[PDB]
Amino acid sequence: SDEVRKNLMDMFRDRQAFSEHTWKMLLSVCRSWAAWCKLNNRKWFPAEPEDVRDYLLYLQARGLAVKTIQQHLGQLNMLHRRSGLPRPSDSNAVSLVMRRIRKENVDAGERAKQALAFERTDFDQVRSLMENSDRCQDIRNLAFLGIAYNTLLRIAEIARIRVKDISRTDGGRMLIHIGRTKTLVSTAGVEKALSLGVTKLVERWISVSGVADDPNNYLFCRVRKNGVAAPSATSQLSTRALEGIFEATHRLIYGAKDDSGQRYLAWSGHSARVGAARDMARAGVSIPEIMQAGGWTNVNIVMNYIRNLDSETGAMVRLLED
Amino acid sequence: DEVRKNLMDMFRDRQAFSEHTWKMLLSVCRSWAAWCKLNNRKWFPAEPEDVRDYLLYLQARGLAVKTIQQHLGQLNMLHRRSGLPRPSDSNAVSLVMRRIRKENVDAGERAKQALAFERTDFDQVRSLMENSDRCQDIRNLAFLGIAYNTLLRIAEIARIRVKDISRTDGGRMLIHIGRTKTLVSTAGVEKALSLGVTKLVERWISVSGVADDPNNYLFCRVRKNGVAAPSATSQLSTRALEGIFEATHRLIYGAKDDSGQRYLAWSGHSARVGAARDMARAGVSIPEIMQAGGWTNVNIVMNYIRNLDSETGAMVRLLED
Amino acid sequence: SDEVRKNLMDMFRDRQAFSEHTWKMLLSVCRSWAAWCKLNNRKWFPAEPEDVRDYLLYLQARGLAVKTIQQHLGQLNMLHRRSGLPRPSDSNAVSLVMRRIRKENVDAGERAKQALAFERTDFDQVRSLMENSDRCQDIRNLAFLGIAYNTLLRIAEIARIRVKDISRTDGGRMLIHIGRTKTLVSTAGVEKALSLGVTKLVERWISVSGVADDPNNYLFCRVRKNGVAAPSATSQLSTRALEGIFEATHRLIYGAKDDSGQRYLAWSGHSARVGAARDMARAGVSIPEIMQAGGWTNVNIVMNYIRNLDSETGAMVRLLED
Amino acid sequence: NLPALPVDATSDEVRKNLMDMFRDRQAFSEHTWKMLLSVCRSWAAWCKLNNRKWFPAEPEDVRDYLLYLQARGLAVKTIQQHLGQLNMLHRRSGLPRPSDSNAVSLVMRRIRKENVDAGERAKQALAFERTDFDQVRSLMENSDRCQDIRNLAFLGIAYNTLLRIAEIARIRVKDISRTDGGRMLIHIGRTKTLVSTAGVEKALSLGVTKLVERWISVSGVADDPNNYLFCRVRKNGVAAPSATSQLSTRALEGIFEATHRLIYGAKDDSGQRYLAWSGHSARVGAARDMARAGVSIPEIMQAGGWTNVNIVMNYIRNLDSETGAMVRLLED
DNA sequence: CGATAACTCGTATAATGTATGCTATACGAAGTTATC
DNA sequence: GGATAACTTCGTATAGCATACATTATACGAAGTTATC
DNA sequence: CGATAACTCGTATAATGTATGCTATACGAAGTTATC
DNA sequence: GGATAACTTCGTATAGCATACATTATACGAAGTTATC
Ligand SMILES: [Mg+2]
Ligand SMILES: [Mg+2]
Ligand SMILES: [Mg+2]
Ligand SMILES: [Mg+2]
Ligand SMILES: [Mg+2]
Ligand SMILES: [Mg+2]
Ligand SMILES: [Mg+2]
Ligand SMILES: [Mg+2]
Ligand SMILES: [Mg+2]
Ligand SMILES: [Mg+2]
Repeated sequence: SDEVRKNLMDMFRDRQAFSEHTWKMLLSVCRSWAAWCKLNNRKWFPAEPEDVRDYLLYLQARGLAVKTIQQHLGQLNMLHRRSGLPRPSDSNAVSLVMRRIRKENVDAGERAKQALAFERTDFDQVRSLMENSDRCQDIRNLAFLGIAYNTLLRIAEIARIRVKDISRTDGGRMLIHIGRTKTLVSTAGVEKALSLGVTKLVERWISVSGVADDPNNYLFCRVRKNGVAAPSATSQLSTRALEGIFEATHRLIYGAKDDSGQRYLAWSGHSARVGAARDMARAGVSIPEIMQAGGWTNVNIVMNYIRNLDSETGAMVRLLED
Repeated sequence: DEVRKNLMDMFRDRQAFSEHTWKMLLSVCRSWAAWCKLNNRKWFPAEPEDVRDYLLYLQARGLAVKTIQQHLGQLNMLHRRSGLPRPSDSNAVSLVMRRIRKENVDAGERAKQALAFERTDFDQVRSLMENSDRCQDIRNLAFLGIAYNTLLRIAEIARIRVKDISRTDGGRMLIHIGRTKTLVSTAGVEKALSLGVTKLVERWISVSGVADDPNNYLFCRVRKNGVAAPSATSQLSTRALEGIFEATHRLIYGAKDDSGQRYLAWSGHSARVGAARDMARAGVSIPEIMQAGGWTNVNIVMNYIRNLDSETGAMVRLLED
Repeated sequence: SDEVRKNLMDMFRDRQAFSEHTWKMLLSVCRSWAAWCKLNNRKWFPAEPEDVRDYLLYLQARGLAVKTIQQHLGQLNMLHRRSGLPRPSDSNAVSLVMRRIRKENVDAGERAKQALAFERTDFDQVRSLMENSDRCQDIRNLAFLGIAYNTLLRIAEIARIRVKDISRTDGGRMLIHIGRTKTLVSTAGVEKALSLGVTKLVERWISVSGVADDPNNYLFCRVRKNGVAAPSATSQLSTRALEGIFEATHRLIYGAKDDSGQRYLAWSGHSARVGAARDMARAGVSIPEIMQAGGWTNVNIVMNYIRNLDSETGAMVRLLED
Repeated sequence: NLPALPVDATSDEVRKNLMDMFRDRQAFSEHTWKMLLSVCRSWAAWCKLNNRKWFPAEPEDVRDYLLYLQARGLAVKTIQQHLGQLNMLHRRSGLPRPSDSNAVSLVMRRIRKENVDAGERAKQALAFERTDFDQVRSLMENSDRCQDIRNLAFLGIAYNTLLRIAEIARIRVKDISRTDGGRMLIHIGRTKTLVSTAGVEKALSLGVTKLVERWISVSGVADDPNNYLFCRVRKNGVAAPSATSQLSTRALEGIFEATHRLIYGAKDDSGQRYLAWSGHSARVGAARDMARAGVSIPEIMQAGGWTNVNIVMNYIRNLDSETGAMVRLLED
């Protein structure tokens, strides 16, 4: 059809209207669906429902996570909708099998994992331990963790902070201005405030690394073995290096991790969000305020991040033990 | 013609639904089918005109709006999953429900909820079974414990097993919980019993002797004599656990009125509620109260305490100073 | 057309789906329309753009209110849309004229009126004025007012209150349960609790009136010229009668109403709400709490109900004068 | 008026609608018309320079133009304004609007993103808080100058009543009255909104009253109850009352600009917007003072006649009053 | 018995929520006009 | 006649506010309607 | 010249709201089955 | 033998929970890259 190839060209042309992380996965799912269809004698586009259902079952068999499957089906549906054609998920066949694959895998014992918390207590421990060091790297990584736990900002967002995005409240408390977050991309954005002590942690890093030289320099950068920061304004610290700062800081207090081959054996990127999420909940912060804090709107993930007390525990325990 | 194929693909994957869902699906189709072939109308595919009628009837029977929505809603899942236009899509039908709902809301059709099995009630019932030795008595009280101390759903208790209860450094029982029918559980995974409650549970573990085997389901059956008959292939029905509640209430306030009202004596959620309410009187943050019982729809929790004095509103405050 | 006649009929068939007041109007409007149409040689259905424009323009000449004119144009719309036909507001000619009539009228002065406030100050008076009187109606009325101010409930809603709808807090206050309002119409409803002082006033009228002998009795009933309630379960006190209670308690304190024809010349159905909002506003109650107080979900209207303190006024003046 | 609906291009019922639109021009604020005509003018000129039919706008053409407004370095809110007027002009004349098409909808999206990442952000009025009024008032309260007396009065009323400038230029003598307390009370009639969420009446402090009063004594505006409160003052220091011509909002913005230059001196050099007070500073400022003073949002919002808290929240976002829960914990 | 207190009709008009389309402001520069 | 203070008008770049939409309620003078007086 | 600290890339999977479509409880009552 | 105690299995009436949708982001082990030591 003419309309289809035109609708597609429209998209690929203005592909930058999408997250660079959406294109990465679109191509990914496609090249995988590309295979199976060739190695199974199938027309890969437009997708025929019975084949998509077969492809979804193949994925289940491969031992992939419920959510990983939801995405493969997910992108296939996009490529189609954005085309003009109907989605594979518009056919009972495809639709149902998905739910099925979901229902099955849950009972089978599969559940959605989640980052390991880095709570107040941890931040409190990693501070007194590296608080004195004079190493640049050490000075930096502390301010990073400081902001990560104090703002619940995602690593992607921290990595994008520019020195010119920093100002201060009348009281001497720093204020980082965040532009585009995961679920908001506008000219207004929001202002995230740091605690009176973290702002110190950051100040010490701002100076010891001379990034304040050009206000276009990104707050966080690299520090080579000689212990010298490489402030930049075109190259931001990669989110991998930031996920690094956690895994390291964790090793620093618990050494080499398990041999399991499982995720979240050590603090990762999302660790401070869920951590502070808990700490707040535990201190009795209200729903609307725990919201404001994380940039959330609903209450789910928050609830997903809880399981608070185990040993003595509280809530009911504390209550029954009148 | 092609609905034949669709229903195939439909049944070809029936696990795409909970047994409980499938049941009502059938159950409703039956009611539909009947009324249809008595007023003489093709039952499937159903013309929006007949459904309009059908629904109007469920109303005459006196069914609750929630129930009627369940019926109409059930017809839909049948059509959508058969490649047909769902009746909820036609002007006729969607105009009746709006008529019925309002019509019924004005008549006073009011939705109700479980009876609050609160704290003062876990005590009374407690002391009056705290000094008894009937194994069956022990069990029941050792369930009216867990339930209140975990805000666990009944079906969730039925599936707990002696491969789970673990100990605490301080002497508390933790209860791992797996195979939860929830992908993204915004609820717990490890609830811990209190001293008192742990106590009562321990006692039951021995007298019922379920420890013998791990895969053994904690709570089980007890015949008319007083012998716990553990198993690991069948669990103490929810209907049964429901009763443990039912009975315990009878033993204190007597029997139910003859007026067929619902929720006239503790039920499964009777623990949840009271549980919630008590925390609320204690000052537990709404979020804390929600992870205690594993909620996410805070309006629900806001319903189980809607009538405490702590949540009476701001105008009351102003009128008292 | 034919398909139209059907739709029209299905719409009248289940006309119970829409509120009574919606119908009383559709008619009141088609009447006034057709009337104008007959005399001005124009059709009446479908309504023609220019016809509807000259019509809306006519209603403006008669000197009707902007909000009034939007109601005719409005009902007129519901008719056509509801019967599968395009809306006269879907044509540039109509939608532009309606916009115009608003500005032209707003510029000339005409603004919307609003209920006259019946604030806390007034309540305390009305009470310390009838607080004693052992008179039946004098009892009832000071009760209705107590509830009116305390719950901000509209009146039509206070009407439908059945005795089997009252309950209590383990602390002593009443919990009137409301099932259907203006914004919502459900089986879950909400609960409005009264103060100890008002819960008391209500109690006194419950006993002295006799409505209590049957639960399905409407909390408020009439009081015949002698001084005896008329408890029912099939007859609500008319809303008009309730506006009246207000109308008179005002006459009781400020005498005759200055014959001027103007509206809101003395308390009425809403006097209590705007009042309650205002009193809360002055006390510093939060937005989310003023909302719950009146079953509102937007700070608007509450804002409209405010133009607070007169004369000395304050806020920005209290600030400057320190 | 409009650029040139083509003898050929323009045709049939779009000439009908376009006709029906100017018929009820009163349906739009004069300001809206100024922006509609400005965008057309601007698009029409981009079209001639690049050889494109300016109406009806083909999508691929609206897209080249949007990417063009981006490169010119225009702000996203401006680019959407342009897109919006082009969309009105079309729909409000019976044709399919751009952005109602796939191409224009994706560029707009791509442009908004690419832009939010260049680090573009909305700006906002430089605050004129209480301490600035105190400083400005302690320097101009000693002048017998007729212009200096007028301005100190305008600032006082602007900071105290939080009225927009357009509104202040409308206040006419007959609107001022005296409150029992010996202070004034200005009434603001004829708004624009059917429902004015601000306040019919605004009261001034005693201090601000002495300021406004002293301007009335020297300007002789009371000579007629229909004169506007504020007016010109020529080269020679003589006020010039009138009841037919108010001050331009342009000059009221000129009072804020000047008063800021008197205290901090000559402006800057960058083309930076908001380097000195403007006609919206007294509001932003007064809002902040109020917040710092522990006033409730509803009471603040009413003070300034606001209805979407998102704004007053945007004005008091950098206060310590609004720092958040995570800080409170870390600091206990 | 008739006069009264105390309560159905019809037209006019407010209320209810909010994304965004309309409506302000910002500000350099050009054009006016009464005064130095 | 010039130059100039102090505006007014303009036009284009942006910030900010309030309305269309689909009903659902109230406001209020008049009639009409019953039990008491 | 290496060795080493400190930092693209591809597949796999979590995160974002929430209205309403599933899911699970209620409960009378009819089948079960080892005890009394 | 017959009569239960204490449960199951059932079907229909109601309550309450969690997911589909369309992207957008993080996890992390491996391979590649660059100043320093
Ligand atoms: Mg999907
Ligand atoms: Mg303008
Ligand atoms: Mg300042
Ligand atoms: Mg000027
Ligand atoms: Mg000046
Ligand atoms: Mg300054
Ligand atoms: Mg609405
Ligand atoms: Mg000049
Ligand atoms: Mg994959
Ligand atoms: Mg979403």
